Amino acid sequence: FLDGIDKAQEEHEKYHSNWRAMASDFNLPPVVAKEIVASCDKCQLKGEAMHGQVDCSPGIWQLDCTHLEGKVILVAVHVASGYIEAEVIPAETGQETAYFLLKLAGRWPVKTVHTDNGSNFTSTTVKAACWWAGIKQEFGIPYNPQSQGVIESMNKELKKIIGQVRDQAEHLKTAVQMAVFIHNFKRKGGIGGYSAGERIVDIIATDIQTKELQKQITKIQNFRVYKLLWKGEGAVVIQIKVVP
Amino acid sequence: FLDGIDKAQEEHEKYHSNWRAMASDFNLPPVVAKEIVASCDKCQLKGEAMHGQVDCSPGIWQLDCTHLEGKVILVAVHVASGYIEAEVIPAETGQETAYFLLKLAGRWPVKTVHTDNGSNFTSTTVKAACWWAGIKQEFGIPYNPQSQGVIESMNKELKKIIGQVRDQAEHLKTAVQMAVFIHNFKRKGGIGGYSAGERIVDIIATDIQTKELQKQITKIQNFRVYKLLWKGEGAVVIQIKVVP
Amino acid sequence: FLDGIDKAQEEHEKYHSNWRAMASDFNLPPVVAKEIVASCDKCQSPGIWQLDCTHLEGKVILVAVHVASGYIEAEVIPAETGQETAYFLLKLAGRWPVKTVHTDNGSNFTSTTVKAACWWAGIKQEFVIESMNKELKKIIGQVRDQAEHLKTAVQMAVFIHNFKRKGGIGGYSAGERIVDIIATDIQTKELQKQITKIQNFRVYPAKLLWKGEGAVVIQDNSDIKVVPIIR
Amino acid sequence: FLDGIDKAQEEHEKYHSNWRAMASDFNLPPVVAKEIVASCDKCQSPGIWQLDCTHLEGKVILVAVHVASGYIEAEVIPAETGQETAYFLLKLAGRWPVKTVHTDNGSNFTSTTVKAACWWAGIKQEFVIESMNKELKKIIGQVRDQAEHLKTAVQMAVFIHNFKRKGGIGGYSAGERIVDIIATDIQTKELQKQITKIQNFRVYPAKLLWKGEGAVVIQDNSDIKVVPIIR
Amino acid sequence: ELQKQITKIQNFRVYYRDSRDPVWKGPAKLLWKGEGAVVIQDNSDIKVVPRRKAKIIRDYGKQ
Amino acid sequence: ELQKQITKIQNFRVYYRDSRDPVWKGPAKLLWKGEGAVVIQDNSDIKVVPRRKAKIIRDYGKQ
Amino acid sequence: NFRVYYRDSRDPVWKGPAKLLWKGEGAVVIQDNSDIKVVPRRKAKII
Amino acid sequence: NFRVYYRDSRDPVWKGPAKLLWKGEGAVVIQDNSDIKVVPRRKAKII
DNA sequence: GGGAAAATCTCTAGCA
DNA sequence: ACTGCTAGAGATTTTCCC
DNA sequence: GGGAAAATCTCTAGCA
DNA sequence: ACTGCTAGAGATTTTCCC
Ligand SMILES: [Ca+2]
Ligand SMILES: [Ca+2]
Ligand SMILES: [Ca+2]
Ligand SMILES: [Ca+2]
Ligand SMILES: [Zn+2]
Ligand SMILES: [Zn+2]
Ligand SMILES: [Zn+2]
Ligand SMILES: [Zn+2]
Repeated sequence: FLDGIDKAQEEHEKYHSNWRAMASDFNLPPVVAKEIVASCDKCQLKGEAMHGQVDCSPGIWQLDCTHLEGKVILVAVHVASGYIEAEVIPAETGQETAYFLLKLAGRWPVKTVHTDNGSNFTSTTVKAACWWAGIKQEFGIPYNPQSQGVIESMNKELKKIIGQVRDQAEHLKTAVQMAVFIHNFKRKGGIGGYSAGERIVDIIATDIQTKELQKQITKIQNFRVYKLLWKGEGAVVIQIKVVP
Repeated sequence: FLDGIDKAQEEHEKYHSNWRAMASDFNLPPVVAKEIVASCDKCQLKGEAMHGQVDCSPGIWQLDCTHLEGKVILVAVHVASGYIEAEVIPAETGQETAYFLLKLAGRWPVKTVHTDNGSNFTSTTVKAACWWAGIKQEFGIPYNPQSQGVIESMNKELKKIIGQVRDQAEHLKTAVQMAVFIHNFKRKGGIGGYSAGERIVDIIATDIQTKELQKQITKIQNFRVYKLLWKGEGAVVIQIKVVP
Repeated sequence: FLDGIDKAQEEHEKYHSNWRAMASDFNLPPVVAKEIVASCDKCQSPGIWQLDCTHLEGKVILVAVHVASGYIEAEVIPAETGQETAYFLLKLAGRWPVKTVHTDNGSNFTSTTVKAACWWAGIKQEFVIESMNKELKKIIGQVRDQAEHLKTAVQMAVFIHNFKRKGGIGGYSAGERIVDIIATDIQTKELQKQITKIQNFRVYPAKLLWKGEGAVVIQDNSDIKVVPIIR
Repeated sequence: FLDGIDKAQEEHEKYHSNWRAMASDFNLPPVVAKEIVASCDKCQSPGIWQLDCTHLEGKVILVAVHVASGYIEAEVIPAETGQETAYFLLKLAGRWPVKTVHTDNGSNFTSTTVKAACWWAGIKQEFVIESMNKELKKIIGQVRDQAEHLKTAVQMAVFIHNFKRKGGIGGYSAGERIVDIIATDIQTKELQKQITKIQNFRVYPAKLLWKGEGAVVIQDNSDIKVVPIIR
Repeated sequence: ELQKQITKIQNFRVYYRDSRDPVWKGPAKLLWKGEGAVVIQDNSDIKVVPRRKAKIIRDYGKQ
Repeated sequence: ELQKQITKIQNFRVYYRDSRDPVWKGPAKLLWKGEGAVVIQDNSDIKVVPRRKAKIIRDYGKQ
Repeated sequence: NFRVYYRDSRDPVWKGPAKLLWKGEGAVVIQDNSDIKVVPRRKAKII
Repeated sequence: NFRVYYRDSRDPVWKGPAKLLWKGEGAVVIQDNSDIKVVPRRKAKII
């Protein structure tokens, strides 16, 4: 039916009909009409209907600046627990960002920060602070704010809590720190029924305890399975495959 | 545990903690903590996680103005079939809207139009045209554009098709009518594997044929079931209940 | 299944009903009934519109009539220009399945712009519609005092003609007639697509009329058989 | 299940281990092991911080020390003002579970703003931390040439103290010590919430220690029994 | 003279929806068509859909 | 002296995710923890999750 | 008798409580201080 | 060998085709006329 | 084995 | 060579309580 | 009863 | 007393073909 291919291409060059229209009008199988619409450069206008998944390691944080009442709030989240650090900074500058990040890295075990491509985070000042503190800098894809979705969800939740307790504070600094208190310790629910403050110390104490426990386990089990990771009665995990 | 209720209300007045935090901190059952958070006016900040459903009757259309290249495109959709009427109007005025609507009602059996609260559609001019043509005017909830979701989806699809064939036309009027041609007749898929032009005549011919057929059926079956609508061997539908 | 086939073959050779009557009466698939009506030797237009220009009050109204139904579309155009005619024709082809337009060989109908619009939309040009023009002009005179402009009176007249003037055999309006005619044409096109899809198959050497879920209807030497396939 | 209970009771009356050792050694729920350690008569602070002000280079550094772990938080504040002290205290209470602060009764620590901040955050005020202040001041002197400002040197010193100075028994830093201490306090609070939730139930008249999916552990007259409940 | 018309009205397909499920449920069998409601038979289950929630077509892939 | 530590590392719960399913699958049993991968046992099924796709906690509602 | 806390015309703040007059499939008609309003059900919470 | 038609920095138009260099879980690294770009997989189509 | 409570599932706004 | 998520509201399903 | 094709399901942008 | 949807891309499930 190559006459159908020729007339279907000659009609798709005008009307840009999809594969169902060319498969119904010119007696084409769906593979051939899909090839005709896929060979057109003007018809590739839609991406994959999926979503990625952010890095929820126990050492990676996510930072973002938001704006409220004409002031700048620099917010960081522990993406494995939802623990929120936040400050009101006098300017959206790399100096204040590097100060906030050095103070946060001194407070908590920060291994990685995942920011956008804001000038605050892209600067040489935040780049020397993360070199000194030992923090790795991951930057998201530009104008893709979903790559830092944890910190934008926490910006939404933090602005909601700030709006709830705004009349209890006379300045915005007090309201931001009150909202940080309320989110970290006065709101529960999640992967353990915890607040974010309980969840971050569970994440970090679990990281320390499992690291030391696996270090003590690994120096005893020294079998070579045809390196033994975990022996069970139904399967055996080696390195990483699960042999029956 | 009314001491728990008193301290939980006294703490929720400060921190606005959710029901899980008050149920974990003050030994409350989930019903009582849910009552404490539901009696607070400051904590009702989220609506129902659902969506409504538009009226897909065979006689209702949906109209909207969009803007492209500095010009105004008045678009109407048959929401039961996706059939698109569109024009480039010289101004977003009720005179041009009433002309487009009177012309559309003369072309197709328009029983209802569902517009937003744009001044074009809210005017006295479009109100005399729909009175003369016999069209009912439904207006959506203001600043809720999802109540006219069919016409906004068709505005997105129409702008995509206009962008595909923009270099085949020297004016935007020709490109809009070419896109109307392509959407109504050169793109298939949907509830019958049809294009929108086949689907609207299926919808309307089915409406006419089923109306005449039920009119001829109803004047014969005149039984009173303890009014008969449809008798089967397993059930009987009366009026409207399905009696076994 | 063969019982309805032999009843339809005898009923066609005694009465000569078409494939729609034999598909409604004897519960056959339409490919089988069309092969029954095509086996006989005694029994060996919904896309044609017609365009004219009518002058009222100095203004010009372009009028397209569906010649099978009498459905009408009129527009007060600013001039008898090939641009305006091609714009009207591209609008009409986008609204309805227009395959052929019949014009009156004017300076605007034989323009290169209308030829380009008919080439793009796929319309063929050919060079009692005056009854439709007279009924439209008398409805305009009946409705002119209800409008301020002439452009919003021809649309009122098109509404009155297409949906408020019933007549003919069954008392249907022009809108019901055109949707029944276009639905019949879509059924005809779907049956032709179903015939063309199986016209290359051969069943062992016989044709393939209908491949059911348990039966296969073949035609070996003008004899429709039902047996329970190479391309 | 009763076997581990009698082994834990004998092991507690011969060795006097706490409920964590009896819950890890004999696979008991912690309510049962805590009732074992509470039945005995021989065996009848993670939220306390301490705040001081240290003057370096004319500027004032407010220093909070977790007195159970030695974890430190320092901020160069613009003045010894109750506003700045209450802001530091609300920040610290939002970061960590602060229950008690111990101050040095200054004009800024006994202010009404700090009292309002401690009332809002729920902190109680009380009126070898100088060892922590001396170690912080010597780390600042060790790190002052790596910073341009003093405010970004005290954060470097807080980083070095909390995560780069290990010592004590197990060689842990102050950050690992404070997360282990706060995790132990959270386990203590969850066990107290589990005890308070079942302290009103009575089983037929005996206490309710653990309601399993097939067993119910009661205590009738200092005798932990396992039988397979009114409030 | 009547059962022919009843089977003819049963040859129509209905695509309907429920109150909170946003997906279009598949082609049912039209049993009865009214001014405000439509009685269908989907999966040997007789339902009464509102008229505003139903798209009724005679699928011209009946060939 | 070793099986005590193995059961202790098996007392930890893992909340993991797959490559294209955005929902958080429930608390699995931690069998092994590495630098880049984490071997879990969910529903008697031994999986190897990446380390970046797992939240490991000792649930302190173990009381 | 119900309380309705709703979201209004291009305003991020949530108003209420209001008397519920009518509850539909996707919208509610309520009365907030002698003002009959029609709100979507995604922009309203009924208690 | 793949063709990648992608969506770029705040531009509604779709560019391409480009050589696919690396395909990840949620992003792709491609090369459109000697320009190494990292696009999300929702903003790219691979053929 | 019904009823109630709790756990889980589904879905949406809003942050970019 | 990197990546939507989070918390709340309501519906549905599973588990506990005799 | 495997493999391929078709039908169905899942999910997302973008229009407001 | 009113109301998200639509079309495309990819994965998964069902149906056809001997
Ligand atoms: Ca940003
Ligand atoms: Ca509008
Ligand atoms: Ca942001
Ligand atoms: Ca719009
Ligand atoms: Zn194309
Ligand atoms: Zn509240
Ligand atoms: Zn014949
Ligand atoms: Zn003791």
